[PDB]
Amino acid sequence: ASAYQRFEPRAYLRNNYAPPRGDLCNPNGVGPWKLRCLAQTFATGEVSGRTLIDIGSGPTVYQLLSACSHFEDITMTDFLEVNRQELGRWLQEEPGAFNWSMYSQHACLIEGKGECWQDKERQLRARVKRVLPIDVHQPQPLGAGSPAPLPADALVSAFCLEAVSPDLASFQRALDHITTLLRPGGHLLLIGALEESWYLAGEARLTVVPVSEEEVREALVRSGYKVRDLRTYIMPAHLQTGVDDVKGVFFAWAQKV
Amino acid sequence: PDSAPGQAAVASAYQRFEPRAYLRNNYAPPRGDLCNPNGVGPWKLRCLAQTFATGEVSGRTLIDIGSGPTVYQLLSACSHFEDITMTDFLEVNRQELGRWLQEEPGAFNWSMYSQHACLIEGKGECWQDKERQLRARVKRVLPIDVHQPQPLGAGSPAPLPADALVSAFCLEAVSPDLASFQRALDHITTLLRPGGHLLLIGALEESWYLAGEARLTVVPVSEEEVREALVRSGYKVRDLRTYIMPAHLQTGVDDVKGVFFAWAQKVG
Ligand SMILES: Nc1ncnc2c1ncn2[C@@H]1O[C@H](CSCC[C@H](N)C(=O)O)[C@@H](O)[C@H]1O
Ligand SMILES: Nc1ncnc2c1ncn2[C@@H]1O[C@H](CSCC[C@H](N)C(=O)O)[C@@H](O)[C@H]1O
Repeated sequence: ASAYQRFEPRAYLRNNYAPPRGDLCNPNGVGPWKLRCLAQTFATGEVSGRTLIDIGSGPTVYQLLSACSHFEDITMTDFLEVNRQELGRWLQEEPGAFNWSMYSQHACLIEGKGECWQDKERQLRARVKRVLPIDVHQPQPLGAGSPAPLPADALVSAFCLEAVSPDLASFQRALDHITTLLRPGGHLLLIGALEESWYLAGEARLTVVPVSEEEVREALVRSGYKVRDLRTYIMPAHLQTGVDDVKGVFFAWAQKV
Repeated sequence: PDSAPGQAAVASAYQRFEPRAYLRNNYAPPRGDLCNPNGVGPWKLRCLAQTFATGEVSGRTLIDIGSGPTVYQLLSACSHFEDITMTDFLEVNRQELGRWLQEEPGAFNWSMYSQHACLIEGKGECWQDKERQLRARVKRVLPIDVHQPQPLGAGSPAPLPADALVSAFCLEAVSPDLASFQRALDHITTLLRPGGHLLLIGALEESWYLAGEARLTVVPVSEEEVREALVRSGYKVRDLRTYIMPAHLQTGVDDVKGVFFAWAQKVG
């Protein structure tokens, strides 16, 4: 796991959220797809409550753009301090922060409530109350005396679990671990790569467990989830850019029984 | 009785018009604040988008009358016309457009407007595609004087007659009085084909505005005077709506009391 110690936030953002993967203009791309799954799910009105926790946020905030308008108390997390630092730079409008505005705009476009992207960001920054350390390999991922209001009404996690797990079983356990933070009847929005085995973050090469959609489905089940929705996006050739070997992306809406 | 003097005053005044100050005064916040849907900015765009959304205003050629240094007035139009002529009396304004067309950084930044237009047209178009289409479709930027019987001049490049006209805050801003306004309206109407459409936006009951040093005179007009002039020019008025300028948007840059938007279709 020491690999994550060389993990470079800026190179990750560059490899994953700048063009071409970051070009949101084309509806057929992966960016628009991720935002679409997130927006559609919240527009249902069925994922609701007061507190939400984002698992393995890394240096990215897009995974909460549609979420922030349904949850007044949001908790962001990551294993790496550099990532938490990088998040602070955006939440605080500090210098050299990452530019997420194309995403705020597209979330506003997709949601179709006529909202200006600045209001969207304003609300997100306002509702993220804390950025906490987290280790999903631990039975209590957040630790013992966490400031985060537990249990959460809902969880989000994107491209974390499969990316921090050596194999299927470790993936399963981590899902078990985060699930304990989720209140019964609560909701989980799980996003991640399909059949991926490595990706690069500057000097770091990270190992990934290659999971399939049926494997994701079954794990959610064995964790005590009812799968409300599971969709797949197949990675087009032009977005296979040498920064990894992800074949596709899955999105899961699941509900703790 | 004799139009030259007033027209002469007008041209004289506009020699001091400062495009950057005008852009700031009218299209930068608070008026450029597109987040507040009760604001004048969102209303202008909404009037435009909804009209084009009917599918009822289309064709090949469009001419924008008195563009000045602004492009927001063409954001919803540009998907409906493949040939767009832009126009202004002042070279400096035309130079400003030229700067946006070349996509220079020195240019006024209209992307908030492009975004918002994309937002309310509701087709999920990204703003960079919106802008790229506008840039591609503007075929020319021409000098114009609406007080001339032939506003574009003799033997213009413009494809005439156009299928549609846009004109925003021009006529009233350059007409000393109502009869001048009416005449200007008559003049631009010759550039439009019968059965074609005019989208007219303008200030209501405005007598002055600032554009840097220049303090320019506007004929104050009412909604009914606008309607009558349209009828007098040979249009059917399809739509005429009004926006009242909220106090918080009255900022000492002018004395506009409200804004009007007219959708009118030339008879023939
Ligand atoms: N043992 C662990 N427990 C929880 N998160 C971990 C972890 N080891 C690494 N991580 C974090 O897992 C993330 C994988 S990539 C970041 C994903 C981000 N949410 C996005 O959607 O793009 C990195 O931020 C990494 O630092
Ligand atoms: N005699 C004339 N004929 C046509 N346009 C004129 C004119 N005299 C001045 N103008 C232009 O009328 C404009 C008024 S300002 C409105 C500009 C822009 N359409 C907007 O929507 O903000 C200025 O650009 C001015 O240069």
